[PDB]
Amino acid sequence: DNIQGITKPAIRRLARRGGVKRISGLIYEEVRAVLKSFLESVIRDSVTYTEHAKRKTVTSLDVVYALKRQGRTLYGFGG
DNA sequence: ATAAGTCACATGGTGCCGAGGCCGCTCAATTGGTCGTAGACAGCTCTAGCACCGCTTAAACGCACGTACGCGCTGTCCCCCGCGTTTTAATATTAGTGTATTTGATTTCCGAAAGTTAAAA
Repeated sequence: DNIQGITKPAIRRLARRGGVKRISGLIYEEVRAVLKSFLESVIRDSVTYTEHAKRKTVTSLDVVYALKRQGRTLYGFGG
């Protein structure tokens, strides 16, 4: 629906940051696959956090929290 | 001439206006003091260590050597992209409503604490 919004030139630019200088196609659609997996996992964690807080605004507190839970502590925004 | 009197003078004092000078109330967390209990300890004994020999022959290392194997080789297939181009959708602006959070006053909630005792190798 909008995973295509993460588009092939955009992931090309990501891969320029990655240091590549040749990239085939199917790389692209599966980069969308891995991004889907990452987003849904962390989103589920933050969602569970807020809904246990009986709130309905998943919040950066719960996002940095879900990230630390996933094992990677994004860092700079409180936390 | 002088007691009465008017008069102006001279000083009194009373009233109001800032204003710079002390003061009053509160909350931080210190430190003062004090109970009661973790902590280090006080004789201690015995654990599994870790040597300390004293064997054996099971691994193991080299001695040989051999296919397997690698590693660039090499025609060539192929694919990625560097752009060039049209698209194309990503800007990033307002917006009010529609809960989302939210912070008061409770107001029950419930388990830590204090008995009392069940159970327990």
